[PDB]
Amino acid sequence: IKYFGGFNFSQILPDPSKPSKRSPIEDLLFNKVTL
Amino acid sequence: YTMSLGAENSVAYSNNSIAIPTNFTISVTTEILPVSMTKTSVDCTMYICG
Ligand SMILES: *[C@@H]1O[C@H](CO)[C@@H](O[C@@H]2O[C@H](CO)[C@@H](O)[C@H](O)[C@H]2NC(C)=O)[C@H](O)[C@H]1NC(C)=O
Ligand SMILES: *[C@@H]1O[C@H](CO)[C@@H](O[C@@H]2O[C@H](CO)[C@@H](O)[C@H](O)[C@H]2NC(C)=O)[C@H](O)[C@H]1NC(C)=O
Ligand SMILES: *[C@@H]1O[C@H](CO)[C@@H](O)[C@H](O)[C@H]1NC(C)=O
Repeated sequence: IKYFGGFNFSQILPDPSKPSKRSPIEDLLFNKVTL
Repeated sequence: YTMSLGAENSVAYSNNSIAIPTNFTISVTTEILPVSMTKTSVDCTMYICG
């Protein structure tokens, strides 16, 4: 359960839905960097 | 073996639960830091030329 007193953390917490266990912010950073 | 980061531990976070230490432990940890290197000086005409 993630009821942090009303503080929403889904943006930075890891998201298990995607195959890679990375947060939406981390995934945005990864896609924004081209190797 | 594949690298293992550490022991997976889960904290019983709740909306009314607090953990407070009843004791402590005076931990003394050592920390090493280099400060200076060996002081050297050369001379070409004797190094470069015999
Ligand atoms: C935390 O924020 C995320 C978005 O940053 C919320 O996810 C959105 O939820 C709305 C429903 O209100 C949907 O319409 C959006 O499509 C969702 N976006 C994403 C990226 O999932 C989430 O519901 C919020 N959770 C809490 C508990 O506040
Ligand atoms: C806090 O921890 C210390 C040890 O880290 C406890 O002191 C020990 O107490 C036991 C008795 O239960 C003795 O057998 C040990 O020899 C003690 N150790 C030392 C280093 O003195 C101390 O009792 C703990 N605090 C409380 C309130 O129990
Ligand atoms: C503590 O946890 C839940 C998390 O959603 C919180 O909403 C509620 O106040 C507490 N639990 C219940 C069901 O009372």
